Amino acid sequence: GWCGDPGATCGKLRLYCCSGFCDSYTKTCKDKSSA
Repeated sequence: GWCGDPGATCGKLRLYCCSGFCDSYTKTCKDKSSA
């Protein structure tokens, strides 16, 4: 079970985000901030 690291393209490519947040503004995997 592999995970996608920050800086990878999310959307049309395989692998999911470790935190569960994919940015559609640049089509990449990003980390979410807690308030």
